[PDB]
Amino acid sequence: GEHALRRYPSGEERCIACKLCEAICPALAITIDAEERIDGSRRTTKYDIDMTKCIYCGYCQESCPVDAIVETPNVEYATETREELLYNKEKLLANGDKWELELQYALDADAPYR
Amino acid sequence: ARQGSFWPVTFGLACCAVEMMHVSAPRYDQDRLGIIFRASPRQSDIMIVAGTLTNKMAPVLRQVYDQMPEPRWVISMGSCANGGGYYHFSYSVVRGCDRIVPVDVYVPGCPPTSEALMYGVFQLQRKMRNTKITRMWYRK
Amino acid sequence: MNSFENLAQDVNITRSGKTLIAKGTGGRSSRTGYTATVFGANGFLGSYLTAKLAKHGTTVVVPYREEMAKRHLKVTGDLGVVNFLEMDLRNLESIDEAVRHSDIVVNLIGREYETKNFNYYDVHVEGARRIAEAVKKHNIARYIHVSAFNAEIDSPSEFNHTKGLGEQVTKDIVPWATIVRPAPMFGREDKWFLDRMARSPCLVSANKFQETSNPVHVIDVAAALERICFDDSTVAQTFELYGPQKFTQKQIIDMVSETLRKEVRHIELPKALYQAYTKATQAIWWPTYSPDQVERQFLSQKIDPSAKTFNDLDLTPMELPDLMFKLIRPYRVNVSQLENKEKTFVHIL
Amino acid sequence: PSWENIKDIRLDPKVHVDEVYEPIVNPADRYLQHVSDLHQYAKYIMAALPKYIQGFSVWKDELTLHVAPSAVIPVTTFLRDNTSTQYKSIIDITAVDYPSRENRFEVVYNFLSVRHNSRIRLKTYATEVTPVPSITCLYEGANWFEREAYDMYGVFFEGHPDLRRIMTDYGFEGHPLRKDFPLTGYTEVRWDEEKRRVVYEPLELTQAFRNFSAGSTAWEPVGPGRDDRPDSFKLPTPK
Amino acid sequence: VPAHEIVSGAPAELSRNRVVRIYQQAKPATQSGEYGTFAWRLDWDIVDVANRWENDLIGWQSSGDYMQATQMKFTSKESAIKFANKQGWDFYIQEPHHRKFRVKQYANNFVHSYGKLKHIRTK
Amino acid sequence: LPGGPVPVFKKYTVGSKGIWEKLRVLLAIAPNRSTGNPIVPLYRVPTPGSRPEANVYQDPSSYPTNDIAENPYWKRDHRRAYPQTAFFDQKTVTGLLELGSEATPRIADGEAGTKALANIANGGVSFTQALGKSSKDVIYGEVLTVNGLPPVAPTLAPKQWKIIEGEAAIYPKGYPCRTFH
Amino acid sequence: KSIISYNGNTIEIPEEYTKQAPNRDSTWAPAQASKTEIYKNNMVRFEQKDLSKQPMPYAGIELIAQQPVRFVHGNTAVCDGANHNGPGAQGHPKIFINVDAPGSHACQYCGTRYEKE
Amino acid sequence: GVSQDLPAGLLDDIYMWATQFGDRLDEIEELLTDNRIWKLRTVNIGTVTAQDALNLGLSGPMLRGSGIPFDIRKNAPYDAYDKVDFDVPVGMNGDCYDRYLIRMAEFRQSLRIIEQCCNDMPAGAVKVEDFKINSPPRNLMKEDMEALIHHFLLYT
Amino acid sequence: AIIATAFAETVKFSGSKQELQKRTLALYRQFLRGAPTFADLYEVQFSIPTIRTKIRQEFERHRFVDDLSIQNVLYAKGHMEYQECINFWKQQAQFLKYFPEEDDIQGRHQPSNFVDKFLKNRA
Amino acid sequence: SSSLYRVLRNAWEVGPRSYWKQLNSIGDTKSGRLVGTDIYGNKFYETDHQDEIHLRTRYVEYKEKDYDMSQVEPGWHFWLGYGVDTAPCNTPKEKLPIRAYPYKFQPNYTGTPGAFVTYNTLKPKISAWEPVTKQR
Ligand SMILES: NC(=O)C1=CN([C@@H]2O[C@H](COP(=O)(O)OP(=O)(O)OC[C@H]3O[C@@H](n4cnc5c(N)ncnc54)[C@H](OP(=O)(O)O)[C@@H]3O)[C@@H](O)[C@H]2O)C=CC1
Ligand code: SF4
Ligand code: SF4
Ligand code: SF4
Ligand SMILES: [Zn+2]
Repeated sequence: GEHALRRYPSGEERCIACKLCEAICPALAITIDAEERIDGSRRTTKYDIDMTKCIYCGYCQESCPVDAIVETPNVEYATETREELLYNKEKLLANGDKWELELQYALDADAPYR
Repeated sequence: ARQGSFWPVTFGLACCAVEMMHVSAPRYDQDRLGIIFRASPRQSDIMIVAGTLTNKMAPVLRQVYDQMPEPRWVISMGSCANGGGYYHFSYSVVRGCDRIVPVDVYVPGCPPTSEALMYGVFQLQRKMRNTKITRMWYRK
Repeated sequence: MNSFENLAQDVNITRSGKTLIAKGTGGRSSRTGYTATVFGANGFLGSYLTAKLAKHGTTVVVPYREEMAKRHLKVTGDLGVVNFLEMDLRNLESIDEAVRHSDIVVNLIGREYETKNFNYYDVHVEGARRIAEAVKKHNIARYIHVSAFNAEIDSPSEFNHTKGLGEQVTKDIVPWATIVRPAPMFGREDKWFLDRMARSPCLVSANKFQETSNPVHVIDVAAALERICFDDSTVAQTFELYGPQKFTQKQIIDMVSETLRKEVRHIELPKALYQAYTKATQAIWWPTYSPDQVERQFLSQKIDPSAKTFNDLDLTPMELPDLMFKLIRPYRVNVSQLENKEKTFVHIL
Repeated sequence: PSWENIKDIRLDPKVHVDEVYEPIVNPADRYLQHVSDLHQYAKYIMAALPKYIQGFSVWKDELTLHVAPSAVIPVTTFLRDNTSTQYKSIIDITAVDYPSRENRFEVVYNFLSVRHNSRIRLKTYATEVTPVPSITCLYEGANWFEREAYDMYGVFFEGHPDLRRIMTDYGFEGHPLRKDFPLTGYTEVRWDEEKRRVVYEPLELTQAFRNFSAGSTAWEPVGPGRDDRPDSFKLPTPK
Repeated sequence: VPAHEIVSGAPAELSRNRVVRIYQQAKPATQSGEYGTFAWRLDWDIVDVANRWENDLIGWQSSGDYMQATQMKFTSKESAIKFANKQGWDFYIQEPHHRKFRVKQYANNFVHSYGKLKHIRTK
Repeated sequence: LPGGPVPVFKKYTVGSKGIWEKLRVLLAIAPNRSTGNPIVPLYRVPTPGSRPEANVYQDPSSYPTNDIAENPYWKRDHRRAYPQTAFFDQKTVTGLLELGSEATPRIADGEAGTKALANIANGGVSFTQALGKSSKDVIYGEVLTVNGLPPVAPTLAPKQWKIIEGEAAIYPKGYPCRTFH
Repeated sequence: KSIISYNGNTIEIPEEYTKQAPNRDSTWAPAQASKTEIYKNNMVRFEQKDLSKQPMPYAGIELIAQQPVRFVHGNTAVCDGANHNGPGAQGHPKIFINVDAPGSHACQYCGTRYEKE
Repeated sequence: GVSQDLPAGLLDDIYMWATQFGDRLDEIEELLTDNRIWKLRTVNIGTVTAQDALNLGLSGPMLRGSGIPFDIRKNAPYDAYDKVDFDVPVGMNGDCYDRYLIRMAEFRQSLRIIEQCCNDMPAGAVKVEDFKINSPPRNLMKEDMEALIHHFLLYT
Repeated sequence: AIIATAFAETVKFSGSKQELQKRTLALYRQFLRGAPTFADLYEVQFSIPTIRTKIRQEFERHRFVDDLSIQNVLYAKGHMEYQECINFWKQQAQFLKYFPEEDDIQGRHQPSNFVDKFLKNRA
Repeated sequence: SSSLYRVLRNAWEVGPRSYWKQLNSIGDTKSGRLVGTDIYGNKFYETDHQDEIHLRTRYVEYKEKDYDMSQVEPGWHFWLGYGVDTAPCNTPKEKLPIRAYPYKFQPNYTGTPGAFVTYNTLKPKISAWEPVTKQR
């Protein structure tokens, strides 16, 4: 359904900016800029998905080695503007916040089969 | 009255049209909501662009939208119908029906789940709760 | 490829000090840099104006009154260009709020009939006083105010009286306002000029139609208005926008009837009975012909010679007879060699 | 005999292997005898029409005859009419451009004899302006295909009733499936409010196309590989 | 030479305003493979105003130039020139640069220095 | 006859119970018809997100490929062992008609045989001249079949049809559709 | 509070919405685009809108600094990032960190600092 | 090959569906096959002669509507359809009614396939053997240096 | 597709230039007779002689073309455009592709010299 | 089933006040067993009864007159859609994910002024010069 950027236990963003979700996306929905932050750790400055050209193939979830972006089973998020349907880094971190209890249930049953 | 009777024109043309025929199916019924496909735009309240929009159909999509009587809405079903979609960088495609028709509810999903299309319908009916056609004339 | 036709240049600086680098080629997905607030953008003139304005990517700020009309503006700009926000004329926070980020701002708030909420004094000079007081407070470059033709304070018609009063009050508050005065405006589904003559059961008046006014096409008024909007030569100047040749109403109705090929009705009953009839029809919710619009059937096109025409901003307005055929097309109704040629086809199978 | 007393499927002994054994074998090995039969058949077809068959190629149970464009109509009739061939059904015909060749387009014809259960390919060539003749007098179903190969490729079919565009826009200037035509194309469509019609404009995107072909491998990823040629149809070494 | 620019459906502005370049791709300094350095690429020089610009909204790289993504591969140099002037285009051609052959020996690494050593190898 | 009618208690459907079953055996066209609804405790219990089998699952593999030590990958790759297109000109078929074959070479004096190959390799003889010079035994051995007949258009696995006629057919007699097996 | 919107006009937003997150005031990247620049750039469309129902999701650079530092007796400190209640392969690929220099060395996937003792 | 393995308990479920679908399709067959309205509306409509069905390039149910016994999964078989036993319906008159009657029986033959493949399903790998054309499992690529290289290259 | 469309012509390639000249002559006659049909059919604003002078001008574009083969592809494309326009398959929004400059003046500030092109760097 | 006896007996079991509330809520009359309640406040029920079709067993009773599908909590959303057998009341603490921050739950605010707005997460790509003059 909609997209979510998960977090580690004890709160760390999980997206190491490896650009693999961008390179595989068959409809070019992902756009990322990445910079080395103050810690010297590799993180994304900008993460972004256009949900008007996403096609829900799940390659972005299959490709990530850290398993940072996933697909939550929410389909009930229909909007009234296009601007609302463009998801930056902050909307997706809030989704991966909100659905984390549920994504536990999804990846407890999926992760052997992946 | 505008909610409990709710008549779309069955414009759906591609992948997302079968997913609309699952809203006509006996598991997720639309008759139980008041929804029926009057298949002529002269009688439909609303339109559903459910599928792609090529450059050969953009005047046809507008001529179907031009005809419907004046309390009219439109919901955009699918990801090919808002912002091009899977075919965004193609020579013969319109990058969403936002360019052609003024759309009120966007339903996202490439096959946007019959759950999610019905949720877009409930969102449009909520927009019909606060239309305020008679309070507006009092100039609120 | 596309091109920025409205701009003289790439890099434009405002009068307030903001620096505006226009990006890219012309067209939908490009951005000019300007932020514009069009009041009354659901109106007849305002729809063409913000069509032309969001065509090149100027960010249009639309304060709307009702939620159901404004939908037809969202198609005319790119994603992110046109921004709708609700506004009543009574709440000063919303007028304060709509013009806050605008590089230019125009109002076209003008209502021909009195309401239960607003008289002519409420919409034409007090609403303009509120908007112009906001524009003075926020230091907005290029406030432009549209007012009617024949807008003077000495006139007995209330409409024209309070338009002249609205012009004087927006001259007092903001000295740098361009004030623009267009002629009668014919367009597609217009207000009272051609849409009224194409469908009217009776077409009743006073004056025996002999008032003189010339009509201007509305894409011409919107083009002239946007060509005002961007050059700084037109600061604190009053503009007359009148068409090429002067008409009378019976001449216009003969021109409409010769293209319809139908005889439009004519009544011409006296003025006082007509006035009492309009007084009777004021008590009904849908917009009816005004009773002070009876007084404007006598007042003709009085042009100020101390003003600037289409000739200044390099435009030639299109004439009414060349464009009558297109706007009157839907109400149009529609020997022996055929019968010598139809004796070879088959008609019964 | 009730629906509550029905047995459940979920508790029963299910089959369990400790370990699965699958032998490994080249899937090209199963073709080899039929690929030799296909060689001998094609050598006969070349010996039957020497005026019209320039070459052939057998890949792996896939036969392709290599024929000049002025030689299209005499070969196809043979493939329809000879009892040994009987390639009745047209399957799909199309074009492929190689811009490095002088004759830019090649035109491929696929046939299927439903009698003999066999497929065949026929390849010819055509430049942008010079034609290739149409086989639609032979086949009633070919012409739509020919006409599709018109609109994407601009290849002509001389002797064709109803040659015009299909499956593109009516006022479309260009031929899409062609290497000089860009992906997003030349024009775009919006609804002009002024003119109250859609207008066709030059192209402009809100996100530019980023191809990721720049960044392919710099090591030659596959080898030359072996051959399926039988010992009968390669030239003898002397001594 | 036949002139096919009027029958391809390409606009006039592409043939009269845009200059194109034939080039063989250089061997990358990063990795030691040479596989992408055989085919002659055809690629268009960019337009000053039309290339790319940052979106106000998000930061999307939006373009007005449409040939920026197209790029062709050819077998030979002559085929690229023939096609480029057959389609009516103004081209510049860039000559490739190979490395100079210099004979290497491993036994060069430790030859006897009669005078000053003037170097210390390390391996 | 193996796939024939089975009664409705082997069909996993909610059915009916009690006196209402005796009612619907009377009021029916065929009594062994389900009602379409799946049985709630049987159909999809436990739900796919809560399965005891997901805890024990492990990646499958076959033995000569998951083997830790006996295979090298180059023995068992077949992407790199792809075969090539056997592209044959008209002149190499003249070579095969006049030089011969590697199965049956008609070439003596190999040092002169290379020169005998070379003029065909340059285009000495023609293909029609190669067919005319060729003996009747060569034409009937390698161009034609050994009986003198043209070679049949080859198929990989031939299919022999067998029409099923009787009570094992899918439609009985009088319907215009037949089953062909 | 009052930031200048390109015209001398002051715009006024609450102080709880100028923070990058309610963990951290300032920016953690050289191109992070601080919130005051964001509300300065497009305030045209924060009009008539609630700021509180915007996401604002807990910056992670501060939630990792408050985690303790693990101590390893050996030379090499090995890391998964995995849970061990979860039936499967979660977390990041296993990497092995040399802890020899003074200080605590961080995991480049998870940021958990390891120190030799 | 295949994306990933079946879920844990689907094979016992496709049987439970098939047992009732065999009756759910007899019922749709009742009000169409021997309707006189549905018959009369579809009797000599759309008639295709067998020699014209080949020149037009027609195949599948329209070529097998018209008499010619040809289908690829029997004639040139692939993907383990040789190991699975079924029959084929082929009409005799080229009409829309024999194109109808052969669709109604390919339901039957397909349900026969589903049963014979539920019974005879073996164990083993579901994707191809090697990690140079499709990806390693996520158990392996988080442990294996070779498989992380292959995973990172099959997607970029 | 036994029978063809109404105003169709089997495409046929002429080896002489004078036969091609006769066919383009007949084709100009066919466009020119059908211009009142186009003005009625697409509900255009302007007069029939503007369609007729558009037809003349589009033949004025390709007058000095030498190559007979290119004249042949150009003739076949023109007859296809005629068959689309006369049968009413093209719509009024693609019929008015042919008239981009008549329908509206695009705006002020048309750049002609180097300076007006420079101030907007060609837009 | 669609019988009158089922709606009659469920109306008797649930009681008349909650019957009137479920009738203004849904068309059906349902008797469940209170599996749990939501952090937003939404009671959920599961049905024992024999005459229930598949996908009828579990349901929500909302709190507001204006209800959404987006108003149900994430861990409960997967259970109402029959993804998990065990409700998030009865799951162990091992399958509770560890967090280092508080939870918020914004449902959906489309049309509401609290709708999401998108923006640039990063600053413009190429910086300009801040001018300083020089006395020569
Ligand atoms: N013949 C003509 O058309 C002439 C018109 N003009 C002037 O041009 C301007 C627009 O002309 P035109 O397009 O024809 O008519 P309009 O329909 O545009 O006039 C009304 C416009 O202003 C809005 N409006 C009216 N009253 C209010 C109010 N209290 N508060 C907020 N908005 C209000 C309307 O909102 P909403 O859209 O919801 O209705 C509408 O947008 C007017 O100022 C008019 O005086 C000049 C001379 C002649
Ligand atoms: S979400 Fe995954 S694939 Fe995407 S950049 Fe982050 S780690 Fe890489
Ligand atoms: S689901 Fe597919 S299209 Fe969407 S972001 Fe992931 S890979 Fe791209
Ligand atoms: S939105 Fe998706 S399913 Fe629908 S037509 Fe487009 S690609 Fe197909
Ligand atoms: Zn780690």
